[PDB]
Amino acid sequence: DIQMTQSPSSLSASVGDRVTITCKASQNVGINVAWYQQKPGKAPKLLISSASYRYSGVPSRFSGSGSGTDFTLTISSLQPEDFATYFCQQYDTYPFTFGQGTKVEIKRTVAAPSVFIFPPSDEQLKSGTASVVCLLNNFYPREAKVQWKVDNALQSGNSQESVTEQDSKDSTYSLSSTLTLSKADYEKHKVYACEVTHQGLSSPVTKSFNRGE
Amino acid sequence: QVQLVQSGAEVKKPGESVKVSCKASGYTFTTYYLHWVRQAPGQGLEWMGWIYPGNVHAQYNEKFKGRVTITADKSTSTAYMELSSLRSEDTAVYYCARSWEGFPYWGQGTTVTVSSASTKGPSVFPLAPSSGTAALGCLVKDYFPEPVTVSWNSGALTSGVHTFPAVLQSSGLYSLSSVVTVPSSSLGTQTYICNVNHKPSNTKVDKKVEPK
Ligand SMILES: [Zn+2]
Ligand SMILES: [Zn+2]
Repeated sequence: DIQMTQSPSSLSASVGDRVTITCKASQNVGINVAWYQQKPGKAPKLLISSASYRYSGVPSRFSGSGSGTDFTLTISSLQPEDFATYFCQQYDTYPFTFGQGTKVEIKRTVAAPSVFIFPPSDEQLKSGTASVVCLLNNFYPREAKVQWKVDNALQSGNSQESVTEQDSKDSTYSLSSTLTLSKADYEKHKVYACEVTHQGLSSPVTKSFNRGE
Repeated sequence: QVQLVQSGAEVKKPGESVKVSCKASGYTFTTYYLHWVRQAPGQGLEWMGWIYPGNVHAQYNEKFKGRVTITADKSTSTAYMELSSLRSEDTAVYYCARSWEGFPYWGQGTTVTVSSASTKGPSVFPLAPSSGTAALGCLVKDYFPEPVTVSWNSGALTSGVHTFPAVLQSSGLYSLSSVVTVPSSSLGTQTYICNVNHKPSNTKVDKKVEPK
């Protein structure tokens, strides 16, 4: 089967910027390549067919080029509606195969997160488990390190993170990190802390609490 | 207007089969190939097969090892994809798509969840404001299947609200938090209630979140 490999996997750009996404096929696929745009919750939308032909109605700022193994999608001047994930596909040979996608996100100025920590609620504790939640609010860029410490000891393997899509108002991200323990384990320790490292912070910021106030 | 309309979300146990429909309209059904493609994190977009309704010939991606059957009813301009011997890795959004130098037209997608888990409504726990902006929220925990809906103050409160994507826990149940940032000065006067609905379990919960 033919592997379609896109480069880069993600990029940050501003409105008006020229954007270039490349796709390398593992073997020749002629010009039987299509490009798509996909937004969250929606099916992909066809942009380019037969490597270089805009599909009916697609704006002239989108163009495709290439043949054989090397393909390029260009957006000559990025518009607000163009922030999305883009995919290549070959239909030269079976099975048809797709690239992994390239996410085009909005560039903005660095913004440090506000950090908040939430102990487990008395309600949850009644029920045998303890979740501790660390919130990072409205930061940019997406890259952030969130480290849990319990009685000053670094944790591993007992937290999960979730991140929002870029905010439609300010183009920032928000992120939750949730530490889950048994109530029995939770009650064995005093200090719960999340430490956040981000480009916008001059040094890491720690939010912590003492169990049971 | 070419339209492809698929059947609704499905939840299946491993070993079961799922059959998804794709109702085609606005064109001559017998003259285009209709394909099936799926999407899930980690494998990405994956082509499954096609049917040509003119003669009901079908061809499949060999990777599915005969688990996929695509059929078409010419009398109703409807195509069907059946996927048998389901595994958790078959959890994905399934699309039908009409072919012509690529895929110009797609159905809306059908979510199929494959899990050993049983339907369960969420526990809803407050994330109390404690420590001029305060953060508060609700932890919506241990439900199956997706989705849940969360609102604040019956939808009156939308500014500063972040409802995080669900994460699948090792238990096979989902969890998420919804948070909102508000003026610290509102905490004594303004009531904050998260409204959580989980339709598969008939769960509708309103949890008042108060300072601790
Ligand atoms: Zn300890
Ligand atoms: Zn926020």
